[PDB]
Amino acid sequence: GSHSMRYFYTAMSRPGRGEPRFIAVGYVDDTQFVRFDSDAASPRMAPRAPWIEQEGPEYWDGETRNMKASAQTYRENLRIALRYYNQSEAGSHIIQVMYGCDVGPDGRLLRGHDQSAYDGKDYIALNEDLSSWTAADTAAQITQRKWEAARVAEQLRAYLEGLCVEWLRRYLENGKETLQRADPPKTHVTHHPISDHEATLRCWALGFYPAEITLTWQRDGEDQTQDTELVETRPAGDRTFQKWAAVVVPSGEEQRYTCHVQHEGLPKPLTLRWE
Amino acid sequence: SSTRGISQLW
Amino acid sequence: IQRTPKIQVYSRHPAENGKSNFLNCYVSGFHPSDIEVDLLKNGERIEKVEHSDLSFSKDWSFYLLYYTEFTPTEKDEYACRVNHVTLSQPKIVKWDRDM
Repeated sequence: GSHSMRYFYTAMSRPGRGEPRFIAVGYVDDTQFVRFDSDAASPRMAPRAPWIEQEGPEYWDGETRNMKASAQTYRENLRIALRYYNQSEAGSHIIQVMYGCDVGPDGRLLRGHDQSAYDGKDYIALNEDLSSWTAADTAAQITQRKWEAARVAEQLRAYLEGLCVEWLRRYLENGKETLQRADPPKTHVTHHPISDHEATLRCWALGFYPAEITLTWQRDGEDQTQDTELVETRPAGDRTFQKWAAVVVPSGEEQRYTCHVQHEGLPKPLTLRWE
Repeated sequence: SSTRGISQLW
Repeated sequence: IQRTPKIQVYSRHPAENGKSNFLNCYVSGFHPSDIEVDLLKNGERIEKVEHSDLSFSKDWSFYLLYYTEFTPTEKDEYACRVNHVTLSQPKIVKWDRDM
């Protein structure tokens, strides 16, 4: 299938409680493979997946150096952001950044990302062209004019087209046993009455990888979109994910309901009923 | 290098 | 300005009394990132709980997985206790084994 590499940075100021915390995680698809935390005893870019551990001293030294540099830069950005928004120095604020690349089945760059936020709101985003910027407000427009003057987009694109794609491809090869393996959902339907008149049918998907999945209920073959309770996909802790979808049905009409499961691990979609 | 050895002031 | 946590409490594998498992509390969709999560065993705070590294979703909201080894019995009840700046009192979600 296709694949993505993403890094996620989180910087949070905490006045009176020392300098901003900087935490960084790296993912390939839905598999975390590195982390960095400035609040750790000995902050270093550290492995969180078996296939990354083979990388040598120079690797970890490099990545760590990047994380420390970025840490300092985003501490200054927090200061900068206070001035742009006319905010006081007593409040706690957060800068978030996500970036990375998507490749196709053949390892070709499908598209690149570089998005930043301030206090949970969009701040500035590299456009899909990797040459221009979308700024969310007049403060971000200030950053934009700085980044235009400095050919920042130019640098990003050279990364997203070069090192990002190359390293992702290397990771996909080093971790092929897992990163290139989809585990299909294990599926079943449960039934619990609410009253004389109504019963809950709940369609389960367990143990699947990657997280992307579609669970839908049809009644008489018609999607029950506005009528289905759909819980957030949740990690199991063993690499896999879980989800369910529930519908409230009239007692005696359970066989008019079917559950439909779409997932990459499944050759074709599955249809389930209550047994 | 896998992260970007880039990082920019706002 | 702020977003309150969604809370799910559940087991890694389907639960079988007497057979060992992992108990999970998955908190998501919250902002800012500071959060307090306890896993509870008959109302008591479990000591050896770990958690995933802080990450966030496309909408910038944060998510964390808190987990611990446990063995379900027919009598012992479990819960997740969550506090956040958005919440006046800690919010408690019971694990429901039937699910």
